[PDB]
Amino acid sequence: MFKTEFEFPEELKTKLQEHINYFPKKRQAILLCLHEIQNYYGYIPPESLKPLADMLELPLNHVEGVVAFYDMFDREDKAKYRIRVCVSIPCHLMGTNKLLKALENILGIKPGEVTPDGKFKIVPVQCLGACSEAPMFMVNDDEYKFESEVQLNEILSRYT
Amino acid sequence: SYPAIPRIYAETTLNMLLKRAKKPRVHSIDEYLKDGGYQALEKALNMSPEEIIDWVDKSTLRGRGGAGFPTGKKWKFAVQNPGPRYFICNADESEPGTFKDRIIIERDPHLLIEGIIISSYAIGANEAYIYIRGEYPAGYYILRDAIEEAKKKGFLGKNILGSGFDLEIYVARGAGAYICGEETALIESLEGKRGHPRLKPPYPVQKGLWGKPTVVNNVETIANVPFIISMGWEEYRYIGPSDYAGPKLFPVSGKVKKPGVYELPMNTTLREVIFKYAGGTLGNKKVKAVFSGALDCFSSEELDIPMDYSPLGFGGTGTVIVLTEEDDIVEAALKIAEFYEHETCGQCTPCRVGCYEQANLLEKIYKGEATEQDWEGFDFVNRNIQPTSICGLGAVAGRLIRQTLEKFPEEWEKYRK
Ligand SMILES: Cc1cc2nc3c(=O)[nH]c(=O)nc-3n(C[C@H](O)[C@H](O)[C@H](O)COP(=O)(O)O)c2cc1C
Ligand code: SF4
Ligand code: FES
Ligand code: NA
Repeated sequence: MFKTEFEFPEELKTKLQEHINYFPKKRQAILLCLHEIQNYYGYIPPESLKPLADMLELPLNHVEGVVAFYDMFDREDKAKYRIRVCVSIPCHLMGTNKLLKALENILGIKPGEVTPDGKFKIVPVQCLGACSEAPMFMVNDDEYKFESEVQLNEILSRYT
Repeated sequence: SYPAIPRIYAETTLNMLLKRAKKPRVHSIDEYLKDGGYQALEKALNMSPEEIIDWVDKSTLRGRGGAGFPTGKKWKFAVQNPGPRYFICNADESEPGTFKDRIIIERDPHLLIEGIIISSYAIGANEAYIYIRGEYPAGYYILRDAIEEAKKKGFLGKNILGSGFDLEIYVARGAGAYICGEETALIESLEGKRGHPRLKPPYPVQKGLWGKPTVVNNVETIANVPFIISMGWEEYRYIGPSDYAGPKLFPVSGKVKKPGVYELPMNTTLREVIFKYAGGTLGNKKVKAVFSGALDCFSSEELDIPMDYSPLGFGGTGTVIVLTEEDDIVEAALKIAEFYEHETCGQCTPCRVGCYEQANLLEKIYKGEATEQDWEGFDFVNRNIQPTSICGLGAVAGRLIRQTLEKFPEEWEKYRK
């Protein structure tokens, strides 16, 4: 039942301080910090907002409103690698369905679901700005065009 | 070493914005300098701010971010108000079909940086921002690196080239909200807040970042500025139609042989974009419609319009999504509805509920589950997203869909069945 108070490890905290020192005002760093936290933990820990707020020198409710507004930041699910799949036009014309199916075949999950392992989550997103090379998806920061199931499987094998 | 990105095809007839960016790789500062880079900056710092605003005005450069507002006139509004002032490059590009800005950022970042420095000097801004969408991580890192390269050469920092002009460029990242592309919403996000648009007026040039005079310009707009300084405003005007000067980037997608970004003059027609440059349609199927991103729908009878900012022109961002005879217009309309559903910030009630209901009713129409009342409700909602709206999203969230209803009634009637 007991839980340890939340702290950022030092390596992560250093990067957060870097972002906070980067802009002329501290509170401008909020999104860079949240991006950094999500890549580190595979999500946004609810406990993490209070320490972040103190570093940003903001009220907690401010940070809470920001996290809520940008739904891409995920407080509910932990996933090491987020597979962002474009479900927009014109990707829908160029075979988003095929990609989704291949993802389901390989990983056994549908959009919005996380693997039991907890390493992969499929997130449906709007246009990724790579429409000429549709259908399009991202694995964390890396971005690729989908060709075939075997091609997709090889790409995914690179994330471990 | 940057995150993987797709290989977007690029082609140019003008060899200006895509001189380097037609090749899919990062052009670093040494290579940029070799091609004559940062010389326009040096020439600009030898001119007065007022002279630069004048050249950009006389060039007839218009905003490349969708609204087509005269850039020079925008800057003049900013400088009529006391400083300090801020300059913002808008790199949020999140509209369906639109990928023109990313190829400049990822392949020729110094072209954008040079334009930002010149533009900042013009309006007397010592602090500048690039706001790049979060789904462009490579662009973010590429810009961060290019800015440091420029600083080391003395194009940024204090006392640039002995001019006594100081500039720092900061790169901020979005977090998955299209609305942050709206200029007032962008400014809110830069202040560390939710991307909620503000009531306009005032315009950012009057009251923007920290309530100070602020110019917001699109990436593509700013990329024109080095050329205007380098060539002079008159030679720039000789590019393209007398009325709509300069090169323009057209991201072309959908069922074309050669999807990608084309740098063309704005007297090019939509038919030429698709058939002459993009190589026609896959399987030589007839064109049914073109979606100007999520803003407008053109039918096959409208292919001879110019790609300019005239009343009868294509306008927008020059985004060309091509649909063929086989592609379902209702299905496509649903995707546009879904886009607006996901992107409304929710501040305004008719926008909030209208965008939601438009998508949900259209989905039922598409699945053949819609009642007669659903049909009437869909029609009503489509026409009533705009009331009380404080930004452009509410004004246009039903525009494209309404045009499909008007231009493809026979196709809609089958779903009525
Ligand atoms: C909902 C919405 C989204 C927008 N998204 C963008 C965008 O991604 N990039 C952009 O440059 N302008 C975008 N705009 C337009 C900007 O508000 C603004 O007009 C533009 O950035 C000004 O630059 P320009 O004069 O160089 O075009 C958007 C407008 C609205 C209403
Ligand atoms: S019109 Fe829509 S997107 Fe614009 S501020 Fe209102 S609710 Fe937000
Ligand atoms: S519609 Fe998928 S990348 Fe644009
Ligand atoms: Na690119």
